[PDB]
Amino acid sequence: EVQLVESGGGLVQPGRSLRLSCAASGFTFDDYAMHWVRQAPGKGLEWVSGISWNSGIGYADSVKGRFTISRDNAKNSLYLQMNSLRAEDTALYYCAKGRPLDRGRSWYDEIQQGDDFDIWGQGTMVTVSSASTKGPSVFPLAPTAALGCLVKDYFPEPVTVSWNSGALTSGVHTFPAVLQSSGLYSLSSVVTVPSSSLGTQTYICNVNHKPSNTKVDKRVEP
Amino acid sequence: IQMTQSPVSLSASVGDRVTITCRASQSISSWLAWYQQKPGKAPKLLIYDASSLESGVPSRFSGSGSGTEFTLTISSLQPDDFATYYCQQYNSYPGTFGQGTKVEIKRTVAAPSVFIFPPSDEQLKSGTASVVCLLNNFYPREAKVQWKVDNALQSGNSQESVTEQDSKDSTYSLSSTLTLSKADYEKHKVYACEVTHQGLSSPVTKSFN
Amino acid sequence: NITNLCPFGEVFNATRFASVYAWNRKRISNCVADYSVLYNSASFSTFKCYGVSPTKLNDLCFTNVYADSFVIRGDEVRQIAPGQTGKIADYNYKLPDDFTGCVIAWNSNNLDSKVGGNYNYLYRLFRKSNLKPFERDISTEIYQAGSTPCNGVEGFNCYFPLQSYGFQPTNGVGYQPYRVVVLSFELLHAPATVCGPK
Amino acid sequence: QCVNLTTRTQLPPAYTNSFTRGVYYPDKVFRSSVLHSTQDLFLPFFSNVTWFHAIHVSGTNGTKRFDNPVLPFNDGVYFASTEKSNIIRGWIFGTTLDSKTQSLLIVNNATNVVIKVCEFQFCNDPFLGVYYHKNNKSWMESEFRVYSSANNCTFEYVSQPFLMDLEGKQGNFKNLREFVFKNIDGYFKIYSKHTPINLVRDLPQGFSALEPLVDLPIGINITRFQTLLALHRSYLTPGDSSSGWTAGAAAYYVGYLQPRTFLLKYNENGTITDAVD
Ligand SMILES: *[C@@H]1O[C@H](CO)[C@@H](O[C@@H]2O[C@H](CO)[C@@H](O[C@@H]3O[C@H](CO)[C@@H](O)[C@H](O)[C@@H]3O)[C@H](O)[C@H]2NC(C)=O)[C@H](O)[C@H]1NC(C)=O
Ligand SMILES: *[C@@H]1O[C@H](CO)[C@@H](O[C@@H]2O[C@H](CO)[C@@H](O)[C@H](O)[C@H]2NC(C)=O)[C@H](O)[C@H]1NC(C)=O
Ligand SMILES: *[C@@H]1O[C@H](CO)[C@@H](O)[C@H](O)[C@H]1NC(C)=O
Ligand SMILES: *[C@@H]1O[C@H](CO)[C@@H](O)[C@H](O)[C@H]1NC(C)=O
Repeated sequence: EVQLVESGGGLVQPGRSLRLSCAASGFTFDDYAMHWVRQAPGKGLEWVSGISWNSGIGYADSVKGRFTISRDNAKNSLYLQMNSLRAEDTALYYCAKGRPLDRGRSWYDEIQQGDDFDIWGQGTMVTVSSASTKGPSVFPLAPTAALGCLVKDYFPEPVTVSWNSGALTSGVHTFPAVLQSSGLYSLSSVVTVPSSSLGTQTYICNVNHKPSNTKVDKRVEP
Repeated sequence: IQMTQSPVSLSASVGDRVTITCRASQSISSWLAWYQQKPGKAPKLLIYDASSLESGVPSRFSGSGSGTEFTLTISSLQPDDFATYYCQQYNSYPGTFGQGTKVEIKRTVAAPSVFIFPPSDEQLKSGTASVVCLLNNFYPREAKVQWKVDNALQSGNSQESVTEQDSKDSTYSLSSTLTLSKADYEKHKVYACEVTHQGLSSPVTKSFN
Repeated sequence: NITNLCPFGEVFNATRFASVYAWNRKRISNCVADYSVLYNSASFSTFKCYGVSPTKLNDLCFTNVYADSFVIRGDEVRQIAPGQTGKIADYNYKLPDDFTGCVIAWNSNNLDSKVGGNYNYLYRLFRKSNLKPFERDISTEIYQAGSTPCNGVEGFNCYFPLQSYGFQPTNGVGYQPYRVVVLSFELLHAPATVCGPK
Repeated sequence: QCVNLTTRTQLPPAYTNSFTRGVYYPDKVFRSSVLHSTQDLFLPFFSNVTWFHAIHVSGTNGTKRFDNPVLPFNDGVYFASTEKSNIIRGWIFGTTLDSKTQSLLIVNNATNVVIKVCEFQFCNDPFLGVYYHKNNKSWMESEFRVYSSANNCTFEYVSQPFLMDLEGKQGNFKNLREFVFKNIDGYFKIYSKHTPINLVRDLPQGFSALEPLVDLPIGINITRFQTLLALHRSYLTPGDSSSGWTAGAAAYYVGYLQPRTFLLKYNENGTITDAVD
């Protein structure tokens, strides 16, 4: 379909450079003016940079120079060479194409459009970290009544938690992770079972830490 | 310039007519687009030019306004629309978007199921210990939690998280975590968490020794 | 006969031009051209035709034209001359010595000039090898010169290859931004389509 | 991004004699009712024209027959069909017929014809998809199933459709979408006309010379082309690729060219009667 796919995204040290891509498809990529727009974790969207059908547009205020857009109509792949990545550039960057047909925009007409960004690429997540990938120090949560499995100090996202190897999808709770102030991740999951099932049936919490696959399994009992 | 929605969030059950308005920091002509962004996916285009329509959307959306204030309204509503919404500006690149008001449409006030969880044995051996307050299945996200040391409350040592509306129950289960070290953690006896919500008469507390 | 033209104004009036290092290469074909007005405008600060001459130019059809376009501070348009040297020639834009086309350049200090630092405009500064005719090094690995590569670190021997112009409004005459359009008239072996009037 | 649609039929296509069909006008100097000799690439007189079957429903419902072959492009070709419907949407002339090699594409959308050249990504069974938009009973005509890309490439052109949709609906003619595609001296030229004929199955004893639709500056070596259809997307069912298909049934003819020279008995309005060689 009329689709965008971007790459070059993952853990990057603070200030270390990185170059994206956006191998756009379908639309005459030779015409519409791209833009790299980064969404924070959970927070809003935010324009970083753009680039005309030929080249050259401004960036966000604190990102000029340290970033550098570019493209190549002869190849169908927008670029974004990022340099001196600060703490805030940790985000998910979406390729986007401006709304209007910017092939030969008006020379001199007072417009400066800003109703744009039709199609958004899937987004190539980007972090800024100073500690390395680490599997979680998983711990259990001993208890109609609920019990769980905390997963503390994993890094970096994601982790998949399951119960009794995915036996019970009821009472499931995928409590989303929070970046610790210390710069680290953690979360938990929990499930409610009848207090009649307290001392009768015992449950299993297991985690796979997909960035490194540090699989761990645990049995939870009060 | 800037472009800030007037609401901050809203829930209003299926089959309802609701408005979301974005006001500017200056005359932004009349060009605007509206984005609905389901959790974790790629935002979508809804209205361009702050009034017109683009092919690829149900007609239920509506847009109007100009100058500094603009509006997007949904009259006949479906399960899908339960999503975040964003405005933007045009005056001069950069043209940003704005805060983004949610829409978590579902309305049946619920009461929490509150629990407090101590640390596991190896958790304590971990030199650092974390303890949990859990607030299962209440509605809506409007709720507050505050823990309690033997006599006072905690702050500056807590980190919190909340789920989404479940596809069938639409209740919001909160997690909060108190992460201290064995040195501070051991100083005490009882640890508490107290909650307030629209579903309770008096704030509900759960503590442990 | 005359009904259409080549979309020349889509650059000869375009809102922004590329940094010369990433100079745009607008391919032009399947159209006709009234080149004379593209020259009879009295607004260009330069129009030099190499391998061809403005005389009788409207007779000239070609398989295509490759209108290369960019921005450089006024004076250095002189490096846009086949067989010239210089940073634009050496490291940003190499016109073949056997060039067959024309070069256009005008002031744009009203348009492409702004305070605050316009990082819109850039040019290469450090580079291993000299360029090739009509080749474009948009990619931007950070150059090295001596003992060590740069690891992605920029320092001594380790510099970001592209630097800007910064067309300040209070610039001197020699600092003015000439928008440049290089009409390379190619006649390989395909039908000649970009014809002149009549 | 497409379906290995049939991949299973290979039974030997039959052939036909091209009694008289596929001649054009090689000029635009006004002519009258006087003979004139002309040399160029002609489809041979009474050629063994290769008649291939598109959807050919003669059989127990069972297998839905369809055997579109990828044919070479020796020195230009003449393409035809009966095709009572309006499905013969275009062609994908080329040599490698995907990336890192150019090729050409003709398609239609019932409003106008659109002509491109490109380095496409044509897959072995390409077909555009005409699918219900859920409004008005009408539809959209997506072609994502023909190629996963048509990118980094030059030509574009749009005209009144090459396929002129007509008011048949009664049926003795099926409109005979006729074309001649020839790539000489760097030009690709399209000479054709549509013909509703009162004959039941095969090409007539009578004759009509085509007319040059268009002459185009592609300058791409062409030695292979597979024709394309835009299947009528069956009402949405579990099974969207290797499922109920072949909405509509017909078959198409192909005949190559070679150099020849003929004296044609021209007429006053720019007309052709006969020749011998
Ligand atoms: C870029 O945009 C400008 C602004 O519209 C165009 O300017 C005008 O263009 C005309 C020809 O297109 C120039 O020639 C003039 O023609 C008029 C009538 O044809 C005549 O009254 C004048 O004596 C002169 O011959 C004109 O000088 C020019 N004027 C200005 C103020 O820009 C320009 O043509 C556009 N460039 C391209 C390549 O389209
Ligand atoms: C047939 O093809 C033409 C060529 O693309 C289509 O024309 C475009 O239609 C879209 C749809 O809104 C417009 O956005 C474009 O601006 C049109 N191109 C122009 C005006 O040059 C046409 O819509 C197609 N129609 C059908 C029924 O397929
Ligand atoms: C297309 O891309 C290829 C590499 O993918 C490149 O070599 C070529 O210059 C581009 N343009 C054309 C017309 O092939
Ligand atoms: C059909 O399937 C085979 C199996 O790998 C694949 O090689 C071929 O490309 C497919 N043809 C298509 C998708 O047109």
